[PDB]
Amino acid sequence: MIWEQHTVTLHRAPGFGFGIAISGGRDNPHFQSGETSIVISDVLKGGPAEGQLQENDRVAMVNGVSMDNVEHAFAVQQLRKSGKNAKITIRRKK
Repeated sequence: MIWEQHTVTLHRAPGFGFGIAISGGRDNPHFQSGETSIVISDVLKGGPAEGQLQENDRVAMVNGVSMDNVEHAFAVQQLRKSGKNAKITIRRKK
């Protein structure tokens, strides 16, 4: 089995944010298995991330900051604090 890794720079659209929601984290595992990966849980239809990220995608980094085994509030924190641009590294189970 194989994962696929690439980076995207999401361009903020005021009123819409970066157009993604995330679940997962040290304290809020998305997975039955107990895996703590921060997970792309939704992409706003036609939003800043449409056609670039997908649901159940896994987040490794946000703005050069590793999302390895972090608390959920910490990942959100990194998105919120971005500028006009949020660089996001992902891993896809495809």
